[PDB]
Amino acid sequence: HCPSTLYSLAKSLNNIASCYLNQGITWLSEILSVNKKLWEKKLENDTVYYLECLVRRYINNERERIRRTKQLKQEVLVILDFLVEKGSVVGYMSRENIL
Amino acid sequence: ESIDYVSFKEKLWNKIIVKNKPSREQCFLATAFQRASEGQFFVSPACDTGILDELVKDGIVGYEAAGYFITHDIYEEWALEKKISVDYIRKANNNEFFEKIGESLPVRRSFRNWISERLLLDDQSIKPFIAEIVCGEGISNFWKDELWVAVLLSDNSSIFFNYFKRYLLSSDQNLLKRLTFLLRLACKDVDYDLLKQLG
Repeated sequence: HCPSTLYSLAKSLNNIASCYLNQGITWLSEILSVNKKLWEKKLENDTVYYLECLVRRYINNERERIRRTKQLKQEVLVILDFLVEKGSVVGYMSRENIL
Repeated sequence: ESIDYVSFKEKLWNKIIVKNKPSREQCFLATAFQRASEGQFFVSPACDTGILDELVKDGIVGYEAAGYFITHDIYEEWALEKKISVDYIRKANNNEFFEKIGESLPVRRSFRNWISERLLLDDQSIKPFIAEIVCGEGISNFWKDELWVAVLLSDNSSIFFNYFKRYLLSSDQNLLKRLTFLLRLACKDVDYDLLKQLG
């Protein structure tokens, strides 16, 4: 529930903790789907930028498995609709690619 | 002095049951699951309009005035294991999977066989699934017991004690006690050599 947590995980998974990316998608999707007030609170700077990088890097590797597997697709779409809610062009185009 | 069981299983499924029609495989899977779900020997399946007659002429399915039934037991076990694989591929979350497959005793045996085979073939995707089950909540305890029986019967068994050490020890040894109960109940076999020596 602390927004500093979401910021820290998004920044870490992009460089120093990059070796956990496949599991990090689960951790982030969980945080965003349970803690509803994060959709309305003010975020730390660059949070959206790091999330854009993570999701775009994951889909580039995992495209076929995401298309063929319901649970992975639902987990990814939770981050993408959060990004589109905040007005991300990159998130929007990524949904139109996944569908 | 042993058989290549996987090749034998593959040849028999593809050449006897499927042949070349998807509609045959769909009909057979639905028939076996309906028997195991309703607790019935004779059933009336909702197949496509001529497939049960083709399976009766092949001798896989039998007919009597009370309904249709399956001739050999080994094929019914194999059908339930494939059905579990499909429900695993299509699930949204683990709780929905355990709700989908039901809870009757033939299904529990089929689940235990399926886990044991994934462990033997070293499919690493099962390890997160196992960890999610062993750590998770809301899942009824008898599913965890079937999983631990599968582990205790598998040659891999020692690895899991290295992974779950703190979980085994710290929680008042409660799981370790259940392991001894399951071990003494399920993991035993008849000693026909000693019976021969006793006459």
